[PDB]
Amino acid sequence: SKGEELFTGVVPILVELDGDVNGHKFSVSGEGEGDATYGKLTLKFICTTGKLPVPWPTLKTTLVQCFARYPDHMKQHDFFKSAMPEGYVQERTIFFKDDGNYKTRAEVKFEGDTLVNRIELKGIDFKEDGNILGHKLEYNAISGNVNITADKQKNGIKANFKIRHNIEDGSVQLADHYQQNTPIGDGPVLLPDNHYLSTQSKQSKDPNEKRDHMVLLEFVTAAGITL
Repeated sequence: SKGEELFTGVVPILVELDGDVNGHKFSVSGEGEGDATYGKLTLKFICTTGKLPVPWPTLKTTLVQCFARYPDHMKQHDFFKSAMPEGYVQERTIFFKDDGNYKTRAEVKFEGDTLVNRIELKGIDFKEDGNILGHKLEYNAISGNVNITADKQKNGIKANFKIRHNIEDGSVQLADHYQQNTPIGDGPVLLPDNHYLSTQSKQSKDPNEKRDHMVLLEFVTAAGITL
């Protein structure tokens, strides 16, 4: 709400992720820009440790919902920006049906003029030749609706949603997401009415980038409440 003032132009973004999936340890950095007025994210991500051991599409939801476009008429429901600049902690559990799970903790906050997403990710219980560790995705455009509810006792939000990844054998891999966000600071925040974020992206490669990487263009828009 005064936090929303921090987002009125184009903001630089830095992402840092440390991962361990089934003992396969990796790091990912990301840099780019967000333009919340348009719900627009443009980022490039690099694996800084070598080859990425999981598919990039399974990291996309982990790798800054403060850049959503909230319609004017829904501005009282933007928790994410209201927590800024001190920020929020985002935690998720991602269950890959018939396979392992990711558990994540991200701190999302300003460091000067840069919005930082600092993430820890732990994967356990994966099959070594399942769809994730065996890189069997027909990694495809990922879109869908993030269903948000208020969580009063934690002064934050919860959210849930499903991602369906298409697999080379014609099957789909379900990834069921459960999310909680809690402010880092003590200021009041906006506790929203039930709504969703409509999210879509497109993934590409930088033809000159030798390191394992993902370029991402994403649009995020709050919806569900009419007027």
